[PDB]
Amino acid sequence: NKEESKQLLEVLKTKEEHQKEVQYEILQ
Amino acid sequence: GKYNLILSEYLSFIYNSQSAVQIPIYYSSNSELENRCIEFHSKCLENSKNGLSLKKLFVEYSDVIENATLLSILSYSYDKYNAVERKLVKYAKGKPLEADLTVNELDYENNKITSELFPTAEEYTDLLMDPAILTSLSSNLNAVMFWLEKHENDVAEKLKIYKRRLDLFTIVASTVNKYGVPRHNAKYRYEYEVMKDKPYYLVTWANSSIEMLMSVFSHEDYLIARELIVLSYSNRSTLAKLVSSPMSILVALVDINGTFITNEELELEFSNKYVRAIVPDQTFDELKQMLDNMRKAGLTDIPKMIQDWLVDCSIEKFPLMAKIYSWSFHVGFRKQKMLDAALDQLKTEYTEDVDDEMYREYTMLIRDEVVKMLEEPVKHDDHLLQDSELAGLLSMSSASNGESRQLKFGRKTIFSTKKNMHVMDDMANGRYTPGIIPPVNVDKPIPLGRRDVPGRRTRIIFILPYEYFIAQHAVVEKMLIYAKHTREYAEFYSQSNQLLSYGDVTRFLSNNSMVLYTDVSQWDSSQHNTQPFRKGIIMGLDMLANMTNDARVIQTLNLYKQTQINLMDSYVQIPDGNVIKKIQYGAVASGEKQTKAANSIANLALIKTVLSRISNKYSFATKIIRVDGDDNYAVLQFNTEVTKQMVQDVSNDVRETYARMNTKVKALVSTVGIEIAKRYIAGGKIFFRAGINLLNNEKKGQSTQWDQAAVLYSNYIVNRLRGFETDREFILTKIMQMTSVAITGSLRLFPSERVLTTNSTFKVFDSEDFIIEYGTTDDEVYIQRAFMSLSSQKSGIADEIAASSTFKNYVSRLSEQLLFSKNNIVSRGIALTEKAKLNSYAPISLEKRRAQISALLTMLQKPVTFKSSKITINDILRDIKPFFTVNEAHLPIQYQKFMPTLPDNVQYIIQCIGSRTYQIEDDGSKSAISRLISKYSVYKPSIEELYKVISLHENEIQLYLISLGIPKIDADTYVGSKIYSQDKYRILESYVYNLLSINYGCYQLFDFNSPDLEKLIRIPFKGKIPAVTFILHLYAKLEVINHAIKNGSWISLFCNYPKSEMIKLWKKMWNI
Amino acid sequence: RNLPSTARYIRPNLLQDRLNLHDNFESLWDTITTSNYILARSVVPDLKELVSTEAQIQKMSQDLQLEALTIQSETQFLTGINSQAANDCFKTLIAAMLSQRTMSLDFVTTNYMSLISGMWLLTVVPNDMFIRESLVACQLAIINTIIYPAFGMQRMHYRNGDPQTPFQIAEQQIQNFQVANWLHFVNNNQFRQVVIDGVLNQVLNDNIRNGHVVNQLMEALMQLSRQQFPTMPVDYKRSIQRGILLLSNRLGQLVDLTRLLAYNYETLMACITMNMQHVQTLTTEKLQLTSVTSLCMLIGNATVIPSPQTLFHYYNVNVNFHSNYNERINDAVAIITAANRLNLYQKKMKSIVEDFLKRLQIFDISRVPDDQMYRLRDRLRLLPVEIRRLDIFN
Amino acid sequence: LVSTEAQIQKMSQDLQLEALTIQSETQFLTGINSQAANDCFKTLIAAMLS
Amino acid sequence: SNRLGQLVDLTRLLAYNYETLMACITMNMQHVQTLTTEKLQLTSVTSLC
Amino acid sequence: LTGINSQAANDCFKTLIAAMLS
Amino acid sequence: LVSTEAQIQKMSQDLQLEALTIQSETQFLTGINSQAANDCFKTLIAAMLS
RNA sequence: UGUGGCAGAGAGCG
RNA sequence: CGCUCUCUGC
Repeated sequence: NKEESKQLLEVLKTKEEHQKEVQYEILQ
Repeated sequence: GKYNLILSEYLSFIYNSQSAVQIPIYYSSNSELENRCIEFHSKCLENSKNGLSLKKLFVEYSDVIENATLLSILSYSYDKYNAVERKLVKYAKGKPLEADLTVNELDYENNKITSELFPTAEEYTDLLMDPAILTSLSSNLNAVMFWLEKHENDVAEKLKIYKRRLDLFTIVASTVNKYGVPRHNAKYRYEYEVMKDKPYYLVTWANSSIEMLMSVFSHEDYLIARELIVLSYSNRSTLAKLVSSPMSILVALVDINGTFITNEELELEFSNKYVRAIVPDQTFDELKQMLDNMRKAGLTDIPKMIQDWLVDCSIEKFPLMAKIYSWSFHVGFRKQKMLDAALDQLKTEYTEDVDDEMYREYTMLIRDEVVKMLEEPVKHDDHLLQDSELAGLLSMSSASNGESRQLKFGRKTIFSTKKNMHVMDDMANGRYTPGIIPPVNVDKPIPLGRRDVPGRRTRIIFILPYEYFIAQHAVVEKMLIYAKHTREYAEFYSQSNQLLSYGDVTRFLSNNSMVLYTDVSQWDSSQHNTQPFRKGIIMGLDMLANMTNDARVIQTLNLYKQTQINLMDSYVQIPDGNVIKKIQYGAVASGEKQTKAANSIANLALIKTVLSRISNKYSFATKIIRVDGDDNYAVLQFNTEVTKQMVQDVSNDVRETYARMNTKVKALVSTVGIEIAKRYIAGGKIFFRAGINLLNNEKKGQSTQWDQAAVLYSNYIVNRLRGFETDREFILTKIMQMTSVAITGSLRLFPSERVLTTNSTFKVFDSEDFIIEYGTTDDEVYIQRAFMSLSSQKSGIADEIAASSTFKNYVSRLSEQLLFSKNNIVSRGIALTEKAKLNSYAPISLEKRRAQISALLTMLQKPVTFKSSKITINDILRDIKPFFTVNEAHLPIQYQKFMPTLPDNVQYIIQCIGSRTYQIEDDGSKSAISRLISKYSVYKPSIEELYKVISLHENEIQLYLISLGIPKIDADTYVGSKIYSQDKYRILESYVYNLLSINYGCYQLFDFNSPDLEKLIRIPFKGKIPAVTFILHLYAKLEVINHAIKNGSWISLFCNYPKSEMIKLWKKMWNI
Repeated sequence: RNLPSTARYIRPNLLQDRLNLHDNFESLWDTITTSNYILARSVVPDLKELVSTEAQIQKMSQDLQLEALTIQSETQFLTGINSQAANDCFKTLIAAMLSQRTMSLDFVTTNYMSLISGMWLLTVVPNDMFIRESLVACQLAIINTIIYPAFGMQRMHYRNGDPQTPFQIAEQQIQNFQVANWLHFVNNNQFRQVVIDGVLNQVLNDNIRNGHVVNQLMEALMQLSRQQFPTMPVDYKRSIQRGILLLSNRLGQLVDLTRLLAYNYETLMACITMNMQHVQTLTTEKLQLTSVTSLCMLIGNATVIPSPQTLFHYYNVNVNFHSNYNERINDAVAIITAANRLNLYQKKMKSIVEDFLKRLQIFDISRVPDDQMYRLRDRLRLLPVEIRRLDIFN
Repeated sequence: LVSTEAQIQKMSQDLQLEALTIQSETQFLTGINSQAANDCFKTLIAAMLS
Repeated sequence: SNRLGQLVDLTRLLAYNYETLMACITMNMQHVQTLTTEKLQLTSVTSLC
Repeated sequence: LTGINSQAANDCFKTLIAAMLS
Repeated sequence: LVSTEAQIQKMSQDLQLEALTIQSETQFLTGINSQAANDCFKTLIAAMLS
């Protein structure tokens, strides 16, 4: 169970990236 | 015309005996055929009453079988006790189920044996699991088994339904057969002596499980049902509350692609706007913990469906969530105890660490809002403030529940809780004293009532005296009638539809703005609804008192103020065995005239006060805030584009800025969606909560076996439109079993479709769902004329109460507060109006309705009566119909779906014509005369009375107006103008406008002002008869729509209506 | 934020159409124009604030004495007054002129207010922007029942296949100054082509923008009120003259509407990278004239400005589409030129073009033929290769 | 053809009838239907030929 | 008057179809008053117009 | 004839004078 | 050869048969199939040779 | 004869 | 506008 659960936690991070956030993050 | 076949099969299945015989009774509006029906009846009874075979005559009288209309079927069958098991053993070959007592927090909320919790029957109570419905579990099981039996030979997808429901019903019947079936008494209760050796919560589990398994059409439905039915047998406190909670986060994950909007002027207007879903990261961790609780409780398949759905976050698979969100509330109620249910609310944490900068602004905003509400009437010296006492005494709701009391009307004793009857009692004995407000203290604490609703807590209800209402009435009525011209309240956003209650989730949404939405239902015991709230209103009253010069108004305002003073310290009667507890609760709840608007005010002030702290860290322009009592959402727009971190930080700031006021909250921020108790939007598409238990109720009403079938059908229709679909045949089976009546132990009668589906006071359902039906034939006319003759009935209890001294005294005392020159025109009128709310008293309604049913049965048994010409609606429709002409048409698809959970035919209509462009005809007695009386008085004389009064001379009319406080000059002007002939015509126009048949559940949503529907309705214009052409166009629209619903295809129409029939119909228009 | 000189950024390739898909690639241009239209619909503002509907309709039913209960009876001056069409027209006009998509009209002749609000439509919007048969029918109808009956002229004798539209051949017949100059404006209303910031643009007249066309319209309509209708009875004239007084009373709001459309149109035009050509199309967009009448009758003191974020969103979308378009063009041109210079004779240059159309995420390759692909290839042969690819090939 | 019903809508919105009058214009609407226009169109040509 | 062009169309159509079905005639066609007549309701003309 | 009642005559008579004095 | 349906879907919109009052709204696009193209290709050559 | 409401809107009875 | 039912914020 929990291996697949942690991968489920992970795939909702890489996905749905906003553009302003990565801009300010590259600067920061 | 199919119900009756299922009725025949049900009768054949349930009784099955040689002794079980079946006896139709028919009717026809045609003399000859009717006399042949009488004959048929006679000969059938005789033959039955002579031990002769009945099967021989059934061929001979074929004419009755072809042209006559059925009423009912009788049944002579003996006791045959215990037949449920004798049928049920076969459908119970699986293994029964074991509870798990260590799941729920409490002890008695586990589904353990009754005797382990209630050894004595004197301390037994079925109220913690009462289904509260006059139909038995055995009835439900019989219906299920009959359905299963008839669907025993089909081979299709239907068979996949049969296998699924058979496995579920096996699980259920295995659980019941382990012990047996409880047997109902005459009252449909279940006594101690049957439940003594069985689980306490087996019945509700059974009923709820039947309701769920009867709503299974797919594999995922089967998964949900097996996964809830097996856990709802033990878990009864952390199931609907659990699974219904994550949904509030899920709505913040659905990208909008296509939208519906609403104007300030309240009109839908679609938009192709796309909006992303800027969800923060930590709410996913919250959601995972919620799923961890979900799995920890014992749920395996339904976390799997919610986790694998997030891989795509698509909106096509999303209704499943909504479906799941409705499968949680069809498990039953958590009917716990009065004590522990109050103590769910009566836990308080009041602290000397909050701000003072917050409470002072809060108090002020409440003050300012009150002044905005009350500036105009307090200043212009309105009659309703002057005469607040009389206003409250007329508007006494006669279910109001203040303080059960022993009465006596002549030679009886009554234990009424109704405040109108209490007032009648107190007027006589000199105790009526509305200026002296009673305290609420140690010497007189308050009772309680219990509001249950699944998936949430049991909420509490104050049960106050009758002085508080009288004080609060006038001011709260002006508050409501003001603020429904104004934003921020449900009174402004409410008639039926989308374009209403919300109507601005979806204007101010894009990738610049966000929306913070928040449930505030626990905020009744909070530290910000105590002292500052009351003192703010008190301060506003001081300002308003100094903003007027008349004295009755100052008295009313000072009484409302003193009410808030006394309510600031308030104790609460709750027994527990022998001793009585009274708890300090100096805060707000319902059971008051004030609670809705005042809670809305306080939440508005609170959110306005909080929102001036986010400004210390963000730049935004507040576009909209909305408050409807215990919920709230605010949209806000930024100088830039939105990010994940700003939503997260805003949410944390909201949580902590409420924490600074000692206020708990689950802060929820999003971009596309919200969640509140009754509804929510995702991807620019409105869904709804379908959580209305059918086979289990909240409380015990007062209605009959009959009307509960109608309520159950209404709830079925609602839940079906909402999304939760139950098998209609089951519903019809329940309707026949609930309209079945026992004339003896062995005689039983069963009505037919043509008695239950006819527009009357006995209507239960409709022959085709989502369509009220009218009558073009002779036969509906015949029985409608018959039943309208019978609706008017008497109540001897009401007759003797209205003939006592207190009722006469009450009318006189109401009278004497006004002028003293009318005695046979209004005193009878006020008595006749009070009669309309004496019927709330249950024995009056029961006497009348049992009498009404007896009158029905004494013409169901024997043949029928012509009823002597009394005109109704179907008489008119019979004459309008034969000058129509149909032709096949073809409308295209050009309108957007925004209510996906609807059936595809209703949606097809929405997908071919528009959703609502809303209209108004009258906002209540608008025409000429009641808006004068409502300016100089509050009295609401019935339009019957006005239709008579205007027909009288202009002298006693003048006396009558002067008697209502009006001067002589305006009466003189009214008589000189010659408006009485006009208000005859306006009143009769209002009579035709009383036809409420536009809003039953499917006509609720359709746009009849459409151009596409209209180009089909080719009715030429004549003029100078507006009512007729109005109703003709309307009725033609209803024809087209009903054909569309029931058959899908479209049609046009044409009515070259002759002028002769316009005039012949015109006199029946403005009557009845 | 201040950005350092250590930073960098990449520029898109915003080189205009090397292919001229508005020259006989109509099946692709229909899809492209539809795509840009539907994109523009998602950023045109919703008419957030209005004047009411029930009260406005009551003013219509208290001015026009079709009474009582003409709420439900709906054939004359009415039947499409709602919000749900006014927004459609507001959205459609702007999105069509931006995407340059022709729009056809589905109306009824019994409804004369639709004919009246079509005047405002055919003035504020050019006539070469519509499709021919629809506005021919509408102009013909207007002429036959508002204009020529206002001077005792004959109805008309119009011919189906006539090179000129009725307003042109009517401009010279009737002798009234107001209507003549109004019709002159209408007939000679057209777009103004102009290249700005590199991109061609179809711009309005600069008289429509600062709304004064509506004053010529009001002049004409007031004149027609002042005439008599000798050929026709009193009730008909009464109905018509009330129908146009109902527009006279909404004059200033119409002017404001015109200025607002022009402003939002140019504001959204600003966020365009690909030149916007004026060419008729296969598929159209329906426009009920009741959806103009609604807009012209449900409107007032409520301005709507596109948010900057909608503009930035729309601009970045168009940039990305244009950059993808040019880059994939350069890919295809590189492989074609290289294949032709390496003597590859067995190689069928189709799958490359199929890939080219697949990477443009708007087409349906299931229903596009080989001939369009080969013509597109024939055009792609004649394009210079970009510097990178050319140097790598040499 | 134009349908009978839409033509009657146009004619009735033109004529502006009165349901409380003995008018000299309801009799215009007698027999406007198709299957008669066909009959007349057929009869004229058939009779002039024969 | 609001069916002007349509009546022109109708007239051209009647004349054409008449003289075309006249081309398919072989026996010379005489102008004579016959015994019995064909009824003709002008409502059936109105309809056509 | 819409709203030719008393209680507004008084309201206007009172409102005008009290405004012009205040 | 070229896919049949690919040509049908585009011809339907290049000619726009969903806007005309004609008696051939589903009859222009009949006989476009293979089993007729190659049949014609055989018929032509065979007739010119023979 | 033993008792569970305030107001909003939608139906059914006056 | 007076009462029962549907849910609604309670």
